[PDB]
Amino acid sequence: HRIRITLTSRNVKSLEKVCADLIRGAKEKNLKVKGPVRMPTKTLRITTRKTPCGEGSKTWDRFQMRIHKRLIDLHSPSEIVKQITSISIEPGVEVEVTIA
Amino acid sequence: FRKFTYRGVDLDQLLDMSYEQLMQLYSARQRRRLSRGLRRKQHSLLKRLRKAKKEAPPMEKPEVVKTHLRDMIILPEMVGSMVGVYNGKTFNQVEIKPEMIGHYLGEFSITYKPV
Amino acid sequence: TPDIKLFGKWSTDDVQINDISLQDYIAVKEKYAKYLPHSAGRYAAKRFRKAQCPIVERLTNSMMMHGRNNGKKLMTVRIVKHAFEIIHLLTGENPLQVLVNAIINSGPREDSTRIGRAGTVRRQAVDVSPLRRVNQAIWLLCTGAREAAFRNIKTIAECLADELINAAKGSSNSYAIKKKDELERVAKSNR
Amino acid sequence: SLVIPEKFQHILRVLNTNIDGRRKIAFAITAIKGVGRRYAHVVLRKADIDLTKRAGELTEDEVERVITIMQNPRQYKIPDWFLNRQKDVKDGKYSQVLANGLDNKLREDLERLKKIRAHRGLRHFWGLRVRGQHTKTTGRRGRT
Amino acid sequence: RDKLNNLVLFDKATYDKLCKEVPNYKLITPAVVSERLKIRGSLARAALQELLSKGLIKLVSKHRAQVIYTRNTKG
Amino acid sequence: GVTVKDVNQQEFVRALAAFLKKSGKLKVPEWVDTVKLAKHKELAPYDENWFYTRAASTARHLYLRGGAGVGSMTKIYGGRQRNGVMPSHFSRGSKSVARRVLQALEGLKMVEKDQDWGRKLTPQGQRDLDRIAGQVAAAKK
Amino acid sequence: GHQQLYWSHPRKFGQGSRSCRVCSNRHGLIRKYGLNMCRQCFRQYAKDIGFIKLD
RNA sequence: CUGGCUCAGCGUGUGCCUACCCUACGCCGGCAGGCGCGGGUAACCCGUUGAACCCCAUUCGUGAUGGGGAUCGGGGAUUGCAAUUAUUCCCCAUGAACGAGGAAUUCCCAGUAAGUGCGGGUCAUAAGCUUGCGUUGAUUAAGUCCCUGCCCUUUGUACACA
Repeated sequence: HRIRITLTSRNVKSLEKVCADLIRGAKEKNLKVKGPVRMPTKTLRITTRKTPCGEGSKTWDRFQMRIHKRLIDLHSPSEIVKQITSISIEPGVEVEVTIA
Repeated sequence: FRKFTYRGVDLDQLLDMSYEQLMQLYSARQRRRLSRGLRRKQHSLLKRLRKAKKEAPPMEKPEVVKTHLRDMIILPEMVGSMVGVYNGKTFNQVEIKPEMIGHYLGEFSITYKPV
Repeated sequence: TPDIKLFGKWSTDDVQINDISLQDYIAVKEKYAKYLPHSAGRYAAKRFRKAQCPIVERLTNSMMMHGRNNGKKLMTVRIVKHAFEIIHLLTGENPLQVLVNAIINSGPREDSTRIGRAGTVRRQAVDVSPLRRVNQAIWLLCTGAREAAFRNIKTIAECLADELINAAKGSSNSYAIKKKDELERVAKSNR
Repeated sequence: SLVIPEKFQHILRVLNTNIDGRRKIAFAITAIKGVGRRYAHVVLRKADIDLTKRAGELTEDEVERVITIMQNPRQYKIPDWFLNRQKDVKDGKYSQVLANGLDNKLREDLERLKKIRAHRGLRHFWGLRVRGQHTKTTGRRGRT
Repeated sequence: RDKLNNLVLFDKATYDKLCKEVPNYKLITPAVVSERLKIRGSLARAALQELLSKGLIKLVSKHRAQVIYTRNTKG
Repeated sequence: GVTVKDVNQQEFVRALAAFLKKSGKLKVPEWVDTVKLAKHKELAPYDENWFYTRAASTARHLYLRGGAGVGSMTKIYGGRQRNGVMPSHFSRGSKSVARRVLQALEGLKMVEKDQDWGRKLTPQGQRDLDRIAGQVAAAKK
Repeated sequence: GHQQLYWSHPRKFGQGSRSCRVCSNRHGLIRKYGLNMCRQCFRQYAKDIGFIKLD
């Protein structure tokens, strides 16, 4: 019953709508929900030179890429939450349903 | 002129020695150098330098054996040969007396000039 | 102690700034009565916010200088504490009162500067502001004690005690009063 | 205790070396070429010598015995990895060196590598940088 | 130019000065005593620690950087 | 009522080192007279019976935070590796010194190598440490 | 042996060992997060990988 | 210099071809290291990241000194298929100039300058560089066109590839 749905996404409002959708689906299917626990955002940071040559003033580019991680833990037999999580998928987020 | 000695070992006792005693004899870098493995990969050419040196003539100085090596330790086995060690341009004609033991075969060359 | 706030163990009240001019830009009495020289600050926020820093903290700030000692206020607080002990022994006065007197006696009244009728140039004499008086007074007796202690057995705490005693006196022996009188002399020589 | 005792050895002599008595003993015996602060402190430990005294105040019997300590290391239970000449090419004996003995072995070792014609010896002959330093902009006070 | 050669141990008359004089000073510090007797800071400290344990000078504050004593009170 | 945190933690190491020197059943190695305490150090300890000072320091660190190994003791006794002309860096303490001090405090029943790695403090040790804390509080009162 | 000599030299490390996954040259490589794309090629394709100039 | 006491924040971490990861802990060695079983694809394990400066207590005492650590000698480990023209690191010994720096010139106004160390890049080995991070933390100024630049309006022209 104790099953772990984690959502890893680069875009935030996408992830938030998926987090909302799984709470909606859970409270409708009448099963105990642990709310969307927000793990710290990881900021992948790469900083390079701008110029292809080396005949300019030393200006650097600061490239960032945030990656967000939510998880909701439910008390439900595999099936009903599997069919809840088989609907309403968008390209931004990525799903993991963990049983044990 | 008084017959010199390695660590506390007579020059013919250095000659009458297996590699693990000769390891403990000379300095640390050279102990690791020979302990790492044996010469039948890249140092198939070290098996060739063994061959070349141990092919010695009668009572007269041996033929100058040219070498494209600088990364070769001089052991008691190789003492008393004429060798050309490669400068990149030239082969440097030098003999390796027993004072060159535990030294790199390259370490007898100069390339440049003082103005 | 809900009434009086003895600076470590030195009384706040019964210290009087005699000079009317330097009275506003010297904080020692009644509301700037604090236990430590150390504090947060925010005295570099606006223009004349600096005038409200306790003079003991102003001295503690000015002391930590010459590169190797930039931002060692704990070491500077212990130097000021040891100096106040030594002042009290040799003098027998309130060390805060001796400091206030040394600040007054060291601050110049007139300085030389470059002015106009723009074309060529001219070095005339001008006044120093009551803030500039106290600013340069602190700097002079800090650098006086500093350079005196450099390559010497006399420790920084002893050199500070020497400068503050001799400057509060008006000796011309402290680097403070010596240099003050040099600037006021040049200021006169071309007025 | 604190007034100058009689026979205060102001100017001591340890292997033809004019050592000061005014300096503390651990930092005084390092005037000898081949002993530093490290080797001085461990020897003045090994010989049960109180190092709270100055080099004027110690006794002559204590100067003699501690000179025997400095020349004889292993007779007084000192490590082999502590020595400035370890596993020599000639005698194969790990032995500490003192004042003039260093200058002897240093002169020998420079002439040694010079005559056996090692590139290290060649740079030592030319008086250049030998441990592979870039000399494009360094060692200029050397050659005027 | 000029050089400073302080004593590593007391001369008889310098110790006679120290035993008589330094308990008359208002400020007693190893730096003051070092200058006032031509003695190294090591000697100054050791001498003033004698004077204190002996029970002659009143200590005001000790610190690794600064140790201050004064002459003991009269009445 | 007194415990270790009620007293000045500076003189507590002196008091325990004095107590452990009096006991003098502390399996002190023979290289003590010749050793340097970390590679970042230049000289040997000025003090001559330093082992019992470090034994006191190790014991009270196992009081405050239990489950410490020797790698934790190499870390905690780190300082500046002053690299002559290159910039300074952080360097750890010595493995052998910290390990044999823990093993000298194990040779005496004052520590206990607890599960999940590291050494914890034994009931005898905590009793010992708190009693001498009471002795230190009494001396300074 | 020609085929004992052609690719005889070993390449386990150095910048002769690792290669730009786009242009295949051996200067200013990004190896962070397993990119393996030379800094110029990275900067060209950076917005497509997901990297964005924010700060 | 030697002990003791006490506090961080950014990160990163096992690989496509690609081999090389971050390391706790238990023994061995003074040291750099070696061997053992483990955790970790990471708010989970290294980790409560016991960092340095600073702080407290000693030894030193104005001496080119226990300042400073260049140069040089000897031995020992690690990385690699291979280190001499020393990769790096460790142990003993050697102890150079340098006593605050001429003309000239640089960066900078608040958690800023500066001191201080820790991560990322390069990386088999690897920071005196650079790119970020926190810790300690000021003096001076709230002004001007004097200096160096650039920018505008008026005016003059026989210039307009100016």
